[PDB]
This record gives sequence, C-alpha cells and structure tokens, in this order.
Amino acid sequence: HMRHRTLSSSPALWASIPCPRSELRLDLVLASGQSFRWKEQSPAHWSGVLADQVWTLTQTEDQLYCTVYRGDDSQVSRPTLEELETLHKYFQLDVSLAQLYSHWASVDSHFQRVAQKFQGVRLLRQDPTECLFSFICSSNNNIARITGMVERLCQAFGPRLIQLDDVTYHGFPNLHALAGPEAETHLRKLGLGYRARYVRASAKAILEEQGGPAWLQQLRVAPYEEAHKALCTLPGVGAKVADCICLMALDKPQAVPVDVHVWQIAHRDYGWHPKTSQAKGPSPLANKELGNFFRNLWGPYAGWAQAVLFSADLRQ
Ligand SMILES: Ic1ccc(Nc2ncnc3[nH]ncc23)cc1
Ligand code: NI
Repeated sequence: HMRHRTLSSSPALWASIPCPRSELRLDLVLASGQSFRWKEQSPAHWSGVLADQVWTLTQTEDQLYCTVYRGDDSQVSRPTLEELETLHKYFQLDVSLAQLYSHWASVDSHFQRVAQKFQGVRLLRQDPTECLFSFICSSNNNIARITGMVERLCQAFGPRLIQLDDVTYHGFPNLHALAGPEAETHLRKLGLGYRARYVRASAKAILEEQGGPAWLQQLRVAPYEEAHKALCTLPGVGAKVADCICLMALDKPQAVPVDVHVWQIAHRDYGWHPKTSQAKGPSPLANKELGNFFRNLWGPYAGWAQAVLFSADLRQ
C-alpha cells in the first residue's frame, strides 16, 4: 500500500539541509561504486537503507531534501534532529569539498578539467561491516551485478524494514548470521559463487579471531597502515578491498584503492609507469607504488580525489 514519496506528492514529510551541488551531487555519489544500496526509483529521487531505516533523497541547487520511513507502523513524520545528524555524518558535510577541489587542482591540471563537469563527488562514511562484505562481492564483477548480490544477501540474511511499491527493504545482516554452517551454500544459491566462501569465512574470522564488530571500530581509530594490514588477514580481502574499506568506512582519507580502473586512469591521463618497480604491468608492488604516487600528488585526502576521477571515469 505504502509507496515511494516524492517532493511534489507529500512535501509535509520532507526536511531540508543547506547543501550546494558543489558539495554534493547525489547522482554522482550514490551510484559511483561506493554504496550499492541506493536506486533512483523515481526521477531525481534516490531511495535506500541507512542504519536499519529507509531514506529517500532529492536535492535542488542549494538544498538537500530528505524523508525517512521508520516502518514499524508508527505515525509518519519529518526526520528528527538526530536522524538529520546521521545523514550529515554520512555525507561528511563538515568537510568542505569546494576547498579540497581547489587544493587538488593547484597541483594537477588534469583534475582541473574533470572538476569542471564533475562537482560534488564526495566520499560516503559507510558502516564497516556493510562496506567489508559488499566489497568482498566486488571481485571480478560490475556495479549492476554487485548491487543484485548485496540486495539478495540482505533479503536472505538481514531483517525486514518496510515495503515500498514492489521493493522490500532489508537491513544489513550481523556477522553471526553470515557465519552459520549453511551460509556458504545459501550464498552460492544466491549467485555469489566463490565469493560466498569469503563472506562466510570473513564473518567467522571477525567473530572468532578478532572478537566481533568492535574490532572494525578499533580499526577506525587505528592508523591507516595498521588497519590496512589487519584487513588483509581476512579471507577474500586484499590490498584493493582493504583500501576501499579504509577510505569508505574507517575514515582513512589518504587510502587510495588501486584496481584495473585507476591503473588505467593513471597511465592514460597522467602518463604514469612504475619506476621503482622493474615489471611493466600490474603487481602488488606496482599497485602500492601507484597509491604512494597519488598520496604524494594530492596529499592526505588523496582517496577523495581518487573518487572524483573514478566517478568521472564511469561516465564514459
Ligand atoms: I567491480 C567495482 C565496484 C565498485 C568499485 N568502487 C571503487 N573502487 C575504487 N575506488 C573508488 N572510489 N569510489 C568508488 C570506488 C570498484 C570496482
Ligand atoms: Ni605508456
């Protein structure tokens, strides 16, 4: 019965946050391979789940409009102050992206050109667990197919929140749920393939070897290099996936994920080749070197600059 809200339909239930498009463009962020939990259900209206609640997000030129669906058959109302703070933290709007863009552009002419069109590409502050297992599913995959895997994984293992039109929303499952004896077999049935093993195995590892999700919070306050190494002990988690989690979940802005995409960008757009390393093609050593290159160039928010180029590279 209940359906997706729009700003025209039910404007009484919405609430705004002052946000220029220099700071945030929804359409360049919510589907740029950071989160896989957002979909443009109706034009310019992005629906998705955040911390066991569903949101719908739209924006004008200088406002970010948002509405919440609590789901527990309570009185529908506007977002509260605390829910708005949660969304503020999610987009990290405390950090000025306008000043970052100008800073990166001063030492990078290529970024300057791309920054013209692609403004408001910022990093989401994601839940560690959600980020971890999502990016375990990302190996040899694509954003469309990953989005399917994660959706199905949440329906099978996660708690139901609400239904809107013909879309049922589920919260992300806890580690215990993914660590069960039947979890791998079920995940293979859902089409994850070899990734099903890593999902189950990393669930068990975090519980048994690292002591639950408190560990991921410890890595959030630990240094980048400490957190990175710790993640790489998990099944299915290497340097690429570890860096993604660092950048997107563990508040390491200097983390620069190096996969085939950024290796292409580095070579084509910056003319970079591995100098310190001997081998011409990709390698663990050469990928690490390229990460160091971008940190040296861009500085302590190098991962944020990387996301601007990554997002721009998706759009042909
Ligand atoms: I397949 C697949 C899916 C998603 C990604 N996401 C990213 N990887 C590296 N840097 C990034 N910055 N923003 C997203 C992002 C990569 C490969
Ligand atoms: Ni070359």
